[PDB]
Amino acid sequence: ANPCCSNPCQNRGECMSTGFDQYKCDCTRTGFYGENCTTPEFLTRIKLLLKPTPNTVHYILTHFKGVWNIVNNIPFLRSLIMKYVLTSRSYLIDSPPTYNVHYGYKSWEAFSNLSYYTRALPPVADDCPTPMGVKGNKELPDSKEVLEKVLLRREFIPDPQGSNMMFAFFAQHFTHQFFKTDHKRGPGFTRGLGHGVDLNHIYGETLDRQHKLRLFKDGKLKYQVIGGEVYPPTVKDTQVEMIYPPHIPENLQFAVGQEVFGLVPGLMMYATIWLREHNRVCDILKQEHPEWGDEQLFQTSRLILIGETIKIVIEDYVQHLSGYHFKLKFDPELLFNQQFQYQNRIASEFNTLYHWHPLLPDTFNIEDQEYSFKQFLYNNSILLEHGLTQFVESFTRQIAGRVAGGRNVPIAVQAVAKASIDQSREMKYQSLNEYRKRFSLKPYTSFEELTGEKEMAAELKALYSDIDVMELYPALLVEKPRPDAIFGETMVELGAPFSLKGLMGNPICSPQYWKPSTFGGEVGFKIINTASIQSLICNNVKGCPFTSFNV
Amino acid sequence: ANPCCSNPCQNRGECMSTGFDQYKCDCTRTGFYGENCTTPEFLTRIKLLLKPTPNTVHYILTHFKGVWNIVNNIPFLRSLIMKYVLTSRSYLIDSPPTYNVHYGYKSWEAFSNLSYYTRALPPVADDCPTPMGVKGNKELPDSKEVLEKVLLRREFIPDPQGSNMMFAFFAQHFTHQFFKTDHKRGPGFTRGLGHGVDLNHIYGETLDRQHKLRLFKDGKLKYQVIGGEVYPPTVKDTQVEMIYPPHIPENLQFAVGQEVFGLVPGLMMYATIWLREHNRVCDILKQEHPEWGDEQLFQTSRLILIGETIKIVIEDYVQHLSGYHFKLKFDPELLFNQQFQYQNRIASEFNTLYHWHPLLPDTFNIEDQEYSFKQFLYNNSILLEHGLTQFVESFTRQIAGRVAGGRNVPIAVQAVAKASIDQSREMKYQSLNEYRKRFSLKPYTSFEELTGEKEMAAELKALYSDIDVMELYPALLVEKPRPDAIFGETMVELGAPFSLKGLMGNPICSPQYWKPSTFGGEVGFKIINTASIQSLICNNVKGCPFTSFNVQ
Ligand code: HEM
Ligand code: HEM
Ligand SMILES: *[C@@H]1O[C@H](CO)[C@@H](O[C@@H]2O[C@H](CO)[C@@H](O[C@@H]3O[C@H](CO)[C@@H](O)[C@H](O)[C@H]3NC(C)=O)[C@H](O)[C@H]2NC(C)=O)[C@H](O)[C@H]1NC(C)=O
Ligand SMILES: *[C@@H]1O[C@H](CO)[C@@H](O[C@@H]2O[C@H](CO)[C@@H](O[C@@H]3O[C@H](CO)[C@@H](O)[C@H](O)[C@H]3NC(C)=O)[C@H](O)[C@H]2NC(C)=O)[C@H](O)[C@H]1NC(C)=O
Ligand SMILES: CCCCCCCCO[C@@H]1O[C@H](CO)[C@@H](O)[C@H](O)[C@H]1O
Ligand SMILES: CCCCCCCCO[C@@H]1O[C@H](CO)[C@@H](O)[C@H](O)[C@H]1O
Ligand SMILES: CCCCCCCCO[C@@H]1O[C@H](CO)[C@@H](O)[C@H](O)[C@H]1O
Ligand SMILES: CSc1ccc2cc([C@H](C)C(=O)O)ccc2c1
Ligand SMILES: CSc1ccc2cc([C@H](C)C(=O)O)ccc2c1
Ligand SMILES: *[C@@H]1O[C@H](CO)[C@@H](O)[C@H](O)[C@H]1NC(C)=O
Ligand SMILES: *[C@@H]1O[C@H](CO)[C@@H](O)[C@H](O)[C@H]1NC(C)=O
Ligand SMILES: *[C@H]1O[C@H](CO)[C@@H](O)[C@H](O)[C@H]1NC(C)=O
Ligand SMILES: *[C@H]1O[C@H](CO)[C@@H](O)[C@H](O)[C@H]1NC(C)=O
Repeated sequence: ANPCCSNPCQNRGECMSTGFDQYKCDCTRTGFYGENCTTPEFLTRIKLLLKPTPNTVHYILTHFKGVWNIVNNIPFLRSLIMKYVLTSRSYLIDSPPTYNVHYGYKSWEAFSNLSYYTRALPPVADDCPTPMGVKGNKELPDSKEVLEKVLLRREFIPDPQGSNMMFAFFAQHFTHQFFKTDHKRGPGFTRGLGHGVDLNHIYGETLDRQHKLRLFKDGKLKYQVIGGEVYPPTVKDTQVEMIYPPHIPENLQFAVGQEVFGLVPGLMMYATIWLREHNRVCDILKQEHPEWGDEQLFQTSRLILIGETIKIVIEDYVQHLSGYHFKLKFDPELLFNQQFQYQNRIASEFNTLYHWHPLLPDTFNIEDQEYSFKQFLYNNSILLEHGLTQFVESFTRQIAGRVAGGRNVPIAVQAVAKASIDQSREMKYQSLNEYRKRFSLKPYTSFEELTGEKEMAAELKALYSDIDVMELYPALLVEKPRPDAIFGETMVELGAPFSLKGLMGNPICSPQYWKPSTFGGEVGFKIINTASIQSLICNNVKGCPFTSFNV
Repeated sequence: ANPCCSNPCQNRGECMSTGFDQYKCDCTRTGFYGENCTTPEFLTRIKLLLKPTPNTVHYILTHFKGVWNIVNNIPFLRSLIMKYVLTSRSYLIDSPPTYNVHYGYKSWEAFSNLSYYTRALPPVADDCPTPMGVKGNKELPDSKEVLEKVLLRREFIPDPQGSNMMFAFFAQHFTHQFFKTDHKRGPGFTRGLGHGVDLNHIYGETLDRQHKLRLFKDGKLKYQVIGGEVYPPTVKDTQVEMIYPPHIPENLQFAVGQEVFGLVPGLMMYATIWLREHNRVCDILKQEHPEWGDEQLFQTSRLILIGETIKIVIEDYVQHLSGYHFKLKFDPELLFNQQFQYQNRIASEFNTLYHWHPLLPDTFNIEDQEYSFKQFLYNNSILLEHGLTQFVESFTRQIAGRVAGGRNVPIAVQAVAKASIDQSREMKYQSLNEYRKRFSLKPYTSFEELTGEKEMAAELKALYSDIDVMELYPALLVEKPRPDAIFGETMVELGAPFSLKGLMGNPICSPQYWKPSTFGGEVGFKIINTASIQSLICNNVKGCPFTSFNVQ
């Protein structure tokens, strides 16, 4: 019944029904005009001819290493390029946010209700004849058939980019502060009301949970010492709620900011490292300010760690992830003369694209042992047995799996990958090509163009029939990757806008926050600006072992 | 004992303790340097020479009417000036917000917790020797004495700008959507978690309250017809909570978005008008969109009424109180090429300054009846007896009181004015002169310079002793007003930045929202851009009576 089902409006245009069978496109500030916002303006047609494709831009950033080495050592040029990447990625994000799972139009409910994930593209209306609008069959192909034919792992495919298990667990740990689906409400709802890098996975979402995790002396968090080593406190000591199977004994029930971090020893590894980092910064600030009380020591330490997180994410995590020869920089001062909104809302599509379960290996290799999924999960004894030092050493060496390229999802995690497909359909996601068009990409003309391959493409041809009906999530995992890279085009071009906006949109990056006094003076400001994944491990892990995000 | 108690850092520099008896001033991006951020930069010194005083700017804006009449008719010049008044005012507001009642330093708790009012200036630390820091006596002057000497009304002092009761009640109605103090928690806490113009005073703060007020047909809100006239529904029929005394009959307990709006018929008048406006917009949108369901019709009408509100507040309400000959403009497009943050947090000081109880007359005059406070309060039968038409006609004629100039607070609300002094002390407010410096104003050197008069000044000097110890709230009500104006310098120079930032910081003013599609097309978009206080009354009140924010 809805005439906007076909998604007729192009180039960020907005559809609105003007009757039972009539529609109108709003072409305001698109650079286009006409019935479908397709006829380009004079300034736009010049920009389209001069605009290089993402593949060409990726090529320049991954080649000419000698030139980039000179570029990285000229401060004003490095700053200018990094300034451009922050602005050009961020304008792709709507801020303040617009749509959500229940609203395909703008409303005060969609803006004001923080329990929703926002949406990059509006949901397909309930009264549309097909799930994708008008194209394809009345039903999408069975999710289990899609899972088994093109997604599930036959043999382990390693990442050619060299990502290790330190990278995979950092990704899981970091993103689980802002990806916290409220399952009793639905897939499109979140428990992370801060919508970004607030470190609620260390400090808790609520004030009650935070206060239960705090020592209330010297700004520190509660901790226990087992075998001479500092670990998170217990559930018995703190009374915080954690997700644990009934057989886990009281002494192994570790209590951290996020309730699900006891599921994986890899997560509990980073939880321990960051807890140790917080108390370490408290010691530094206590030395600097003996006149400060517990409360200010805690709050200032939290702000420093937020700064540290964004610094590490940009200059180590995303740096390795992009695979660029250009040296990325975390510098809020770059946006001070630029139009930028210091706010963020976590998008549902950002959640979906970040389901990087192909990263997971067949077995988890620590020291001399190889642990299966059943042996590894919920089993924090492994952490106490080997220790943090051995965890860092082992996970730095162990190669993670390739995400794009197809057929690399572990069978032990098949239900989660099936859920990603089923819940995307529940939230009425638009097709892959619609999302590609939304982020300035050319739509795929065939399944062979998507995969860069013949076998999987033919299997997807029989299931979906049409390329304009292909779903976003399965396409991301099967997509043709860049030369010796972990991801394909769509992942980088959707992920970069969401990521950088969520990192720079933090209040600590705003002009009134980005100053030494915010972080307790020059000493706290220095902790942020000199932070790295290596120094995080060196200061908090015994022996100062070597680590990086690649093998 | 805290070294930052004296407030040593000047020009918006930040104080940080570097020991038990040592401090450090962070002069980052202030334009100043030195131990106290007092030594100006080269370009800062130049800017301070060319920068005119607020009094000089006010003069030019309130004089040369023949020149402004030409300026208003030149669209690019009108846009240029309005752009400047938006950007230069908003620059004074920290966004994202910083301090609150419990935090004199920046923290995540202060940023994230929406239950707090934000603070333009940090609170005086709990360990400071005096309430204002280091200056003054151990205790501030008796609040009863301050109230009775310089604040209380002897005889009614009318506003020289001509403000009427339509203005007074609009101010109360409008601001009470974001000024909603959570007295269960304390004076520094709010119930208005939207922190701006969301129209929760019509639609409810919570979703549960909204649905109890909604008809769920044609996007409309529930209503009743009493004597051929549309009024809000009852508490009995809807189960929405309202604050009423136990003696009020069921048929007189009207239920609206804001729980306190049964307090005065003046609030209920505007509640009824806006309720009628929402359902009127619902009929307009149904004509344009027969295919639309109830949910979309309701949500689109809300966004439209939010647009109408900001339009009326800028072009009619703020226009009148400013007293400028320059025609102000509501145009979000003015900020699309400017650095601006589309977010807002309500400041405690903005709440404090907006306590405009001197506006209230001794009696409320409707038709040929003069109602006392005792007769007026919690009495919705007055509204039913006279009707909305007579209410609008009467309130347009009745002069409101002068806010500044001292001694004009109605005795009936003396406890409210005393509470404002007490709660400001409770929230550990910095001095008047500290807030003046914060908003780029020269500090007063005497109480005579503050009042422009000799009697009240001497009364305040006997109480406070020092001008640097004078409190913000009482000073706003006793300040020397501008020529024939309602407010003094401090009220305007604090009020304008808070007000304009709140209005333009609304998401509907952002580029992705500010387009016809958001408001149901060109028809719904026109409703916003043509909205006025006259049109609001004309479309919703029988007989389209003349209305204005000033007396004729
Ligand atoms: C260590 C082994 C892992 C296990 C056992 C695991 C398991 C799970 C499970 C059970 C869910 C809930 C699915 C649902 O909604 O029904 C989930 C969601 C998710 N997974 Fe994993 N996962 C693992 C590693 C990872 C890694 C390395 C990443 C990469 C970032 C990742 C990304 C995500 C994300 C972003 C979600 C959604 C979170 C939310 O919205 O609440 N996972 N995973
Ligand atoms: C119509 C007669 C009025 C009465 C009877 C009245 C009474 C009151 C009372 C009792 C309070 C304290 C609320 C409480 O603590 O329970 C209050 C607060 C306040 N008044 Fe009025 N007032 C009136 C008119 C006005 C007007 C015309 C304005 C101008 C805008 C105004 C501005 C305010 C503001 C901004 C607050 C603070 C609200 C809050 O923090 O929640 N009032 N008033
Ligand atoms: C953000 O949006 C969410 C989705 O609308 C809201 O969550 C919903 O709140 C509703 C109202 O409280 C709940 O309705 C329930 O069912 C009926 C009305 O249909 C009522 O009689 C019940 O009292 C009410 N409560 C329950 C749980 O039975 C919804 O159940 C609830 N959940 C969902 C996913 O729809 C959020 O409230 C909203 N957040 C805010 C702050 O407004
Ligand atoms: C925004 O800040 C508010 C002020 O700090 C918070 O409100 C306070 O939350 C506290 C609970 O986290 C309450 O204090 C008490 O804490 C003890 C812990 O030992 C509990 O047992 C009590 O149940 C609890 N309250 C009671 C009933 O005594 C405060 O009552 C409460 N209010 C004030 C004015 O302090 C908000 O929680 C915070 N908002 C968010 C979202 O974090
Ligand atoms: C080598 C110099 C280029 C700087 C890197 C810019 C980062 C990528 O920039 C991206 O490029 C895409 C293709 O042009 C566009 O679709 C995106 O809008 C843009 O953000
Ligand atoms: C010469 C400027 C006239 C244009 C009207 C601007 C509206 C008032 O602008 C205000 O002026 C004050 C005094 O100059 C400043 O302290 C404020 O920062 C500024 O916002
Ligand atoms: C109409 C007379 C106005 C002058 C009152 C100011 C002088 C202080 O007089 C006070 O007036 C209050 C209000 O009536 C009373 O509650 C106090 O008992 C009284 O002391
Ligand atoms: C969330 S997945 C992802 C993949 C690739 C990314 C690349 C960049 C670089 C810096 C760019 O802007 O091109 C940034 C973030 C990215 C995130
Ligand atoms: C809340 S009290 C108040 C007093 C005076 C105001 C003046 C202006 C004008 C348009 C300006 O910016 O000078 C705007 C808002 C104002 C608010
Ligand atoms: C938990 O870890 C221990 C030691 O690494 C191992 O022996 C045991 O098999 C694990 N438990 C489970 C349930 O597999
Ligand atoms: C309420 O107003 C009516 C006029 O409609 C008046 O007769 C009555 O006395 C008032 N009630 C009170 C309590 O003063
Ligand atoms: C928009 O494009 C053209 C108008 O140029 C028209 O033929 C077409 O039907 C419209 N809609 C769609 C679904 O392409
Ligand atoms: C700050 O100003 C000077 C330093 O130039 C210093 O002597 C003085 O003591 C300070 N003033 C205050 C407010 O203490």
